[PDB]
Amino acid sequence: APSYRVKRMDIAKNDEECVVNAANPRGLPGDGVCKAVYKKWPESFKNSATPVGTAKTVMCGTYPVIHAVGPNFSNYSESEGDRELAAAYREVAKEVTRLGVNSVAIPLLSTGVYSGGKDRLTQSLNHLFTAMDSTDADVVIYCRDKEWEKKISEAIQMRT
Ligand SMILES: COC(=O)c1ccnc(=O)[nH]1
Repeated sequence: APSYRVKRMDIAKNDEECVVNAANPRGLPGDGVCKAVYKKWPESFKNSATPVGTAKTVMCGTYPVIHAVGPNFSNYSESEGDRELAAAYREVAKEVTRLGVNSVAIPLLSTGVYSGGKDRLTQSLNHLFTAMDSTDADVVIYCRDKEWEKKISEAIQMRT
């Protein structure tokens, strides 16, 4: 049975068959999540650049890194940001399905430096669910904050 789980830990140390990078459209290392990811899979950043609201897979050996570019809400309107955030997760689902993986490590896109200083846990997570509910891979969501871990854990529990 495909499940959702949540783990408070560095996504760069995931035990899934592929990772989603919370990427910038330029395909740059940046800092935060994208740093950890650049350090663990640096050859995955060869031609990783992809537009806002899209996902691009680059192999590190045989290990797929999915660069998903959620919107920077500093730059977008709430309604355009929402559209772009939904579509990035949609692209993740397509890439996970194309890759035929049994599991995927995924961060909550647009909830850090790209949040525009707003709490978007529920917005980002719901878009993740909408997208990934149609796939048959185990989904492990990575966060750093305990409060976020619990709230994510509850949102998972209350769908079953
Ligand atoms: C994951 O938290 C973020 O703010 C983020 C940064 C870069 N790209 C994203 O898609 N999201």
